[PDB]
Amino acid sequence: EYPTVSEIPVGEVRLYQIADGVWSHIATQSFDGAVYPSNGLIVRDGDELLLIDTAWGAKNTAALLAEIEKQIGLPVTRAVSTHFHDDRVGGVDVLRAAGVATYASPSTRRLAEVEGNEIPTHSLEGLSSSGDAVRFGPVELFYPGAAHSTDNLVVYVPSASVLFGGCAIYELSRTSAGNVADADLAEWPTSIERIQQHYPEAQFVIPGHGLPGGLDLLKHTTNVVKAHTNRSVV
Ligand SMILES: C[C@H](CS)C(=O)N1CCC[C@H]1C(=O)O
Ligand SMILES: [Mg+2]
Ligand SMILES: [Zn+2]
Ligand SMILES: [Zn+2]
Repeated sequence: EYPTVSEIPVGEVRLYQIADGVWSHIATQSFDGAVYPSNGLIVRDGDELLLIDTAWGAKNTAALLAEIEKQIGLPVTRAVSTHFHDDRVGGVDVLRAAGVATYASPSTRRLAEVEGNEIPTHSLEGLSSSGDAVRFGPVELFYPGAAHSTDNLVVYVPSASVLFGGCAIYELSRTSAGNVADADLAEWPTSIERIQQHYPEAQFVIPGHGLPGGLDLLKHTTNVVKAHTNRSVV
């Protein structure tokens, strides 16, 4: 029942209720002739909403805000970007123009600036060291260490046992490495194990792209990352 990439035209966004007060948002983009889905999160924060990640681009993110207003009807007051790539910060300006306070760690903000990407306004302190966690309203933000990117955060919703792994966690259907241009392959397995150790009670695990699963997505990602690490150049 989870929206798949073939059921969402580029430019459109779907919302999927994972648990009470927790949705994922699903959008798509074309890259090199293939179409990819991308997930973020929406978490109820009292009578407001906390958004995790843009919908991968300005047009998708405007659609995301319109869909949230249509389907949930609560204001998005804050957004957190979980790393510096365009599926996480692309659309920050749209959020900012709609009165959303945008947040990212200093490490994400510096990497976004280096890349020429959009830069969230606010800085999330207390996340610079692997294993650091901070509360952000109804979620905990956790920096597991470098993995898919040096700045990647994961987001845990304690009330719902939902772990948003972002692009550090692969869906099961991905059996070869995705974008690793900014990754720390050497540290990625260790960072995943930090997630396991910190959230062993997680019941829903949402990857940055593709179908949700459980904590099995973690060891699956480790297996894929190690296979890529050991690729043989002949
Ligand atoms: C824009 C995103 C950031 S994680 C990306 O690089 N993706 C999306 C999944 C694969 C890979 C790609 O370049 O296609
Ligand atoms: Mg696997
Ligand atoms: Zn990424
Ligand atoms: Zn991604």
